[PDB]
Amino acid sequence: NSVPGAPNRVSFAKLREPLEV
Amino acid sequence: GGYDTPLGITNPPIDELLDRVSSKYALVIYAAKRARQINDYYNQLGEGILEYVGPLVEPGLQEKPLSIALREIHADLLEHTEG
Amino acid sequence: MLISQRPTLSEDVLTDNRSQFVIEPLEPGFGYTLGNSLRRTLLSSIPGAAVTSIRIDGVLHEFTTVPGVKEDVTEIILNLKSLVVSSEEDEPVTMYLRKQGPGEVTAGDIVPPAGVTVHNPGMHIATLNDKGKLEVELVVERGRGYVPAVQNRASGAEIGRIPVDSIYSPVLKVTYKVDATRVEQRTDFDKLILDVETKNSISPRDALASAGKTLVELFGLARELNVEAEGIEIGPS
Amino acid sequence: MLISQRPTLSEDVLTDNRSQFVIEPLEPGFGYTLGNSLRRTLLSSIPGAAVTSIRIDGVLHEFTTVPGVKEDVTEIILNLKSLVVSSEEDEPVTMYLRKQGPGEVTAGDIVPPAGVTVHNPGMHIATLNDKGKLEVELVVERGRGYVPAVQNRASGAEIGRIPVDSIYSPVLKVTYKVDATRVEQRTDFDKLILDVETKNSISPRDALASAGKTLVELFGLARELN
Amino acid sequence: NNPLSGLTHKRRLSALGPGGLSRERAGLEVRDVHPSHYGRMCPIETPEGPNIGLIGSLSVYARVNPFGFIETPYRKVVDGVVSDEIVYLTADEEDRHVVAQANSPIDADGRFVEPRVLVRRKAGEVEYVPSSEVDYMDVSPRQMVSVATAMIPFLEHDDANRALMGANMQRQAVPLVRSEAPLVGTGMELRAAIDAGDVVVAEESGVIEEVSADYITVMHDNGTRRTYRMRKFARSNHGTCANQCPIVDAGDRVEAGQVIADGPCTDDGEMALGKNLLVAIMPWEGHNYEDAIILSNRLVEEDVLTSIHIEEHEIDARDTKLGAEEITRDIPNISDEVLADLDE
Amino acid sequence: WLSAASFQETTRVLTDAAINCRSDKLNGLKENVIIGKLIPAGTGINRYRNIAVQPTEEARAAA
Amino acid sequence: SLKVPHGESGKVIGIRVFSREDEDELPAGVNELVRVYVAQKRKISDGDKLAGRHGNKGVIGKILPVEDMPFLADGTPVDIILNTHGVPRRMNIGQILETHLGWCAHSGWKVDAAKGVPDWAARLPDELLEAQPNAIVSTPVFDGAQEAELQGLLSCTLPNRDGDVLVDADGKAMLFDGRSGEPFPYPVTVGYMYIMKLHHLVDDKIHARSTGPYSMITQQPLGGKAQFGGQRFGEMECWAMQAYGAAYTLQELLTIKSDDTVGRVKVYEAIVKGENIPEPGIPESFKVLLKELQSLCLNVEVLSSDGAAIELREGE
Amino acid sequence: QCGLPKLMALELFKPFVMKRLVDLNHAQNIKSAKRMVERQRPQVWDVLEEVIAEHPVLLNRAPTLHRLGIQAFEPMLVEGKAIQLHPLVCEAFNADFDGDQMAVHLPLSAEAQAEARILMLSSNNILSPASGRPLAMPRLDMVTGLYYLTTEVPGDTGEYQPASGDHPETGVYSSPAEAIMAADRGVLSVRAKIKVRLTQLRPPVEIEAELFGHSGWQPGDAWMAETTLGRVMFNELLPLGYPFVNKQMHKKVQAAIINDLAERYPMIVVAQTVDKLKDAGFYWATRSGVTVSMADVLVPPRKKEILDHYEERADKVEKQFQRGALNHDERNEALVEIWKEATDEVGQALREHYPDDNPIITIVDSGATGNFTQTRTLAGMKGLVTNPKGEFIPRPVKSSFREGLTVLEYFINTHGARKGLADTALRTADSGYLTRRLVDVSQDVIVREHDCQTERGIVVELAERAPDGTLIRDPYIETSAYARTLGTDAVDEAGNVIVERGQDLGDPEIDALLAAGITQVKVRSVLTCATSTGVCATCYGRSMATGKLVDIGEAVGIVAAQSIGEPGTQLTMRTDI
RNA sequence: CCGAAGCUUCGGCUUCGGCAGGAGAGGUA
Ligand SMILES: [Mg+2]
Ligand SMILES: [Zn+2]
Repeated sequence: NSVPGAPNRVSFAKLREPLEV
Repeated sequence: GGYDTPLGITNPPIDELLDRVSSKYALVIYAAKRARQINDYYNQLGEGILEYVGPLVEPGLQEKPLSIALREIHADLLEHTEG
Repeated sequence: MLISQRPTLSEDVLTDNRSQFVIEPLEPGFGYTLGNSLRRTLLSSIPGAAVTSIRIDGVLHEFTTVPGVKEDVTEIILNLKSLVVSSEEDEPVTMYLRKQGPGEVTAGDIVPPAGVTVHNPGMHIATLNDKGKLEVELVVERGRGYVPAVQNRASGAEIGRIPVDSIYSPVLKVTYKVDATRVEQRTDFDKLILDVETKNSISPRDALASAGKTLVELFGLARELNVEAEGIEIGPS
Repeated sequence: MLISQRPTLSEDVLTDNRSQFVIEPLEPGFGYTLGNSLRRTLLSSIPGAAVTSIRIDGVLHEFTTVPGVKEDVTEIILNLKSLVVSSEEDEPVTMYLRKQGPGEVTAGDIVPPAGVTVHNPGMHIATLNDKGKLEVELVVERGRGYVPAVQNRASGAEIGRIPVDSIYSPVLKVTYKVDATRVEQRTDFDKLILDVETKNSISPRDALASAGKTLVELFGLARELN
Repeated sequence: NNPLSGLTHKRRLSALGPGGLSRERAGLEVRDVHPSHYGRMCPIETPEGPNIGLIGSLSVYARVNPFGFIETPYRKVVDGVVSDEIVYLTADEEDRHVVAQANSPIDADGRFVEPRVLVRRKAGEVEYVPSSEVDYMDVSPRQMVSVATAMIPFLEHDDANRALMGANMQRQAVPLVRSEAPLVGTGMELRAAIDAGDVVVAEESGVIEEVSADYITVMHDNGTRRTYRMRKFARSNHGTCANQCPIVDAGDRVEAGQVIADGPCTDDGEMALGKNLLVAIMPWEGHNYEDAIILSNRLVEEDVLTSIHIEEHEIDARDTKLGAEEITRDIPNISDEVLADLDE
Repeated sequence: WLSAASFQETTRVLTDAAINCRSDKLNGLKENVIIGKLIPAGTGINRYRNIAVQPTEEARAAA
Repeated sequence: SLKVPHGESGKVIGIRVFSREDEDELPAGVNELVRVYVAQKRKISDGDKLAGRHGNKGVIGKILPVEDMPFLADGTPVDIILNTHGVPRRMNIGQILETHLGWCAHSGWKVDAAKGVPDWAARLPDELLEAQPNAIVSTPVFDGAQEAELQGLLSCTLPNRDGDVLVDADGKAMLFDGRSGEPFPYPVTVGYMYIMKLHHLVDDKIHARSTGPYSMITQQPLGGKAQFGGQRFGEMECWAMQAYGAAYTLQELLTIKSDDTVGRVKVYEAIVKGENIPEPGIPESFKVLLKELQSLCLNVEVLSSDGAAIELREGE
Repeated sequence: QCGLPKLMALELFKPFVMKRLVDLNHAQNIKSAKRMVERQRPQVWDVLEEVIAEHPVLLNRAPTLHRLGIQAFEPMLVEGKAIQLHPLVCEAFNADFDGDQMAVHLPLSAEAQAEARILMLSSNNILSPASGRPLAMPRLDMVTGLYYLTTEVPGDTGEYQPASGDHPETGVYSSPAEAIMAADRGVLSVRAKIKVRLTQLRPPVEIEAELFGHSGWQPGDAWMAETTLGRVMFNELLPLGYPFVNKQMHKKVQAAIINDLAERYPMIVVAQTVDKLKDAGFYWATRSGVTVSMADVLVPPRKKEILDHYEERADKVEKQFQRGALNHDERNEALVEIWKEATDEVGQALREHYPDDNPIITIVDSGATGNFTQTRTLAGMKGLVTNPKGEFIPRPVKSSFREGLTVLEYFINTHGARKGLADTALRTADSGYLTRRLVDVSQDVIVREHDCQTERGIVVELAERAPDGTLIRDPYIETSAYARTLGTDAVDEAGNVIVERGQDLGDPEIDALLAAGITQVKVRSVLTCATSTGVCATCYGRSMATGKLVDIGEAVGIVAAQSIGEPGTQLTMRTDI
């Protein structure tokens, strides 16, 4: 995500993030 | 004893080699002084006349003189005095 | 193709009923293809004969003691299960045992029918020292392997018969091991060592020859699919 | 009570590459050892054919690139490692590959001589644009097992030659399953089912024959005691 | 050795040097995890020998003051509701506030579910106070770890000592001739490869015009054409191979920031340092006794784990007080059999 | 002084030995190791180092 | 002539020549420069170090043929075997969870929702209720897949070509023995794990020497592998020799193999000719020490049994 | 035996190969042989198999903390570039297999070869020289393999039943071979109790006395055994005249058997016996089904109830602190003691739930590896942790590693996991200096004579009596009274003498002394020797490594220093004297 | 001591040619 062309890697995360590294 | 046959470097068994000597420090010198005599006999026989005695027991095909010395010691064919 | 190093088989004899065979130098990995199949074929494919049932009078409802002898039924059964018997007729045969008076009774007092032989006449079965009588009926068949007790629900064909385990196989114990050898410069070749101990009826050298004849025909079905298939040749001896 | 019935063999056909073989009856305890012996023989010592070296034009070593081609020589070799070939001669044979212009190079572009065939004519080798061309020569031999690359300095060859690892085994996957009848009355037997899958270079009923010949010849060194 | 080690080298905080400490004088109290390291230094990634605790790594969200003090962000909470305003705090300002924990249940509106939450008080004290007096909250659960420690799946199930080795040994991997991405990952592997810089990305948007094994030509929308070259079989500082390969077609549309070419330890833009293998957990005849490993032969016949190493040799031709050394094929001391591989 | 100079504080022991004009008898393990001689322990002691071995009379006569 | 060092090989892939006359920067005093690049391809072998992401680490003990390896019910061999005695006592149980999830990701799964979403899958997203073979997933560092989710996914995986499920709900499978043919008596854990190759290879650590270059001040063997050096026999290794009672091994190790210049040649001649090894002389480091001590204005002398200092310099 | 790479043995044995190459007419001069050897021509791979025959080498690993860091083996040529080491010498070398390296050395003369072959051979150095305990013993995988085999499972396949009424005993076997043939068919399990007729195995003492009485001519005398098959196949590995054991092989029992064999038999049968115990251990470890999965790690059934019950008291203490009744110190001391009981209760609840055949239980219950603290940490709760200063934190870690810690629990868990890693490195450098200082002072103590004929000695406690009148054996008697020489005869109640002056104190002498009402004894010690230089053999006593009196010329001052200094890296400080 | 080249009676003789120390940083057991 947030990168134009990237592999689709599904995630188990349950929390959202308000900041980007 | 009731052991199986030893193979390679563990022949003859050392628990019988230590019954002919006073300690484990005299066996080293005993064997290492008989081996030099055997080597001197081998390396002086093809050239001239020597004074040493050849292997008192039958050797193998290509056997080290230390093994022959140990086999002679185990067969009760030698004698030594301590310093 | 050619193997380029033909294996050979050698024999070392330890006893009249024991040996130790060596096969080398086997190609890498071929010491495990041979060992397990050879051991299983030796142990459970050679036919033989053994006692399958007994019938001792005076012991009908309970089996704990028999009046007359110094042993119990279990020890008598164990003594009988160690009998080396060779039989020729395929149908089951029946023999009788009758020894009277004080004194031990051995395996020599069996008077077998014509067609069945006993190879250990000097074996102790029981001792009679209480002015008793012994009368045992034995049934002997032929087969192969180790067949456990066959609990028969005859209910009328027999009332005091006792089924026992049958050891048909003339071979008793087999074990094997695999080691490594060097040929020219390549190490990690193979070497197979087989230890076999048999009964008195057969010799350990004949057992190997009889366990290599039923294995050639077993893999002879696979090579009947195509007569020519470019296998791996071994060359003449 | 000794069973006189002898084992039989029968083949069931599933696909041009798979088959099933049923062996029965067997002694109660046979079936795993026999199946494992057959599987060990099939997976190791079946003769075949493979490619031992290649040579490209304008290329000296394998750590380089060809102008106009999207893959370097290392990836081209790794792609050629999946070629399935069949041969009948006992001497090395050489094929050829010529291409020019845009398009895609597949294994169907390789022209073999007589006695050599390619069984995988739809595999990807390389891809060229409007300014590239490929010229490769391959050497096909016969053998068995897996042998590594033979250095060209130890065989007296030119600089442009590239040795390549060879895998001669034509068998893909083998497995077995045993169904055991252990009913009472002490009349027991085993049934064996084998599955063989190959690489289209050989039939599933020919690898079994090769293994059978090998095992029959090997087990005959004990029956000589007669 | 690989892109991860290069990225990690540039993010190292060192406690030694001309003005700091010594490997012999330093004791046991300067090598401890202070409660003020939360969000500024990684407590796990550190050397294993005599430099344990004297070298550390910066955390992912940390940043440096104009004075030299490391900051870290927090989310301000008011009236028991978490807001979305980020404030950066230094270690001297966050000890006067109650800071909540990253793993805290938050409803749709933003109110804590649990009546009481685990917080951090003044002197790094852990307490169980209720969700009505807190003043700040963490930004993410991975706020306190570095870039190599955030690449271990199921980290919370591992001890600290083993996770230390796991993070240290990811920087010693070698590049293989073919790469493949993990089946199970963490999501940090995509931005740990773009930021390292061993890939090629597009600086503008356009369509691909020509692709070969060593160059890619991109035509921009305005008219300008840009060409990118590749490093084929280049030697790194440690003798490994650094090779770049294109992963685009001849008619694709490319957006700015898209990855155009792969790299040493990269698979389609994401870092790949190993391979996926089928495992069995069992003892086997004593061949895997005391940390040994048993492998298969399919890993040698199929080039699964194979690497290329390059070496470099030099020589110099100079003058002398008796003449001048010269490089030539003519040597009057040795035979003609060993002078066959030389040119003119 | 040879065994103490190789342990610690070489300068102090060397200075005191020089002032006192000490003499070393070379009768220890460390000194015999340093100068290159047989250590006085194990097989390096007099009883074991001077063993004389010759074949017995009967064995010599037989062969 | 520049020659390839000891124990190196490989093809030549590049040459870079610098000259003085063609306007190239060069150090003063030199005329021409040349660099040669040599490359090789290295496979895996015994002694090479492997690793995982959780702390697993070991060297390769054996490499086995694919027919000697445990295999699944359809004939699939395994690729690597790891021991079970090292996991519980080191508290890294993340590797077993990784193998479980890796098997589920490789095989692919599908959660049934005919009677509504199951109770264990309430918090799963809607795109994680179905997956394709060889799918890639992501479990963040402190917020990832729970254990109810793993336990429930282990019982939803898809079958293979034939309608068989090899790994049951516990993550364990029945394997056959590739050397004897019989099945293993108990189920074994199977899965997929991520293995990396570490830069500690055995080909760069093997070394041996009989004789070679020697030093200048103290004529002992050189040090290091690039200079064909020897191995140190330190102080702690002499205490073991002295505690064993080995008075001749230590003496030979300290004189005729390190420093005895005149005995080094005679030992080689005796070994080649097959005669007896000679008697050790006196080491050179002792003489170097004496000449060092004499330069600090110290009058150190070696006496005899009756005074009359020995010369200790040979020469006659 | 060891395994040596071909390319290393070729370089180590160069002149020995050159002499043989010239001798066998394979070359003309020494230079020709040198060139042929250096070029690795295919003629040099056959002489390097009788050149290296019966020529020992020395293997060394650093640090060398004691004598057994150097040992002599017999080389064998293998394929590869790594050295192969026996599994049973790793305890003496302290070597795992995750990247270690060792060095090789070659003896040259006849004296060095004899010393390596006689004094340093690995099969001669089995007993530890500091305590006399065996070092080459089964461990880890072998212990599990040998503990699975000798275990009796009630209610198994084909076990013995006391059948009566319509059929015989059904489960008596006439030989071990018949039992093996039955077990190859699936009828009988290895771990099922049976009755088998044994012939070549020596019966236990009580059975032998009851049956044969005068003597058991075990070559051909038959008895009856009520045991399993695994126990028979285990006892077929011990020597011929060793009485039947019939017990489950915990590691302590294996150590006891090995020690008895070492003390009552020659040193060659012990070396031949350990090598065949290792084979069976390795064979049966792989067929025991020890494996790790997520389903093998169980959890306590009622963790939440216990944790809530112990949380209520903590909140009560907090309320008391808030009402100004306790200070900070009392509050922390109360919370710590409250939370130190929940860990014990959770541990007991966890222990009461695991079946005894679980893989995680049978690795720690068999003595192979691990504790139960680790098993409680992995599946129960971690408990209390310590801050960087060294004091407990009043808040516990309620989650196991099987459920996963949170961010704060994981962060505060790292305070104490770094202190150990940081002080181990300081301990390693603090112990080497102590060893170097101890070696130098005691470097001139050597056994010089056989007996000084002195009369002094020291007094040894040797057990004390209870008020009732029953003796209590001294807890520390193996390291203070065993292996010593008496100075005066031991008399009792003005009667005869049980042992005489100048006798070693083994276990028979010790029990004979104890079963006669003797506590104080006088022994001969090195502290009171009359010898001018060094010590005498009688005062020192018995050598721990060999089990007999000492040899004139042994260096006993270095063995003591090494024995004291070697266990210096496992001495953790007490967490002010 | 090694190499090249001559004499060589086969033991060897003769000509020419040739060297290896410190400091700092990182890492493995
Ligand atoms: Mg280690
Ligand atoms: Zn004394």
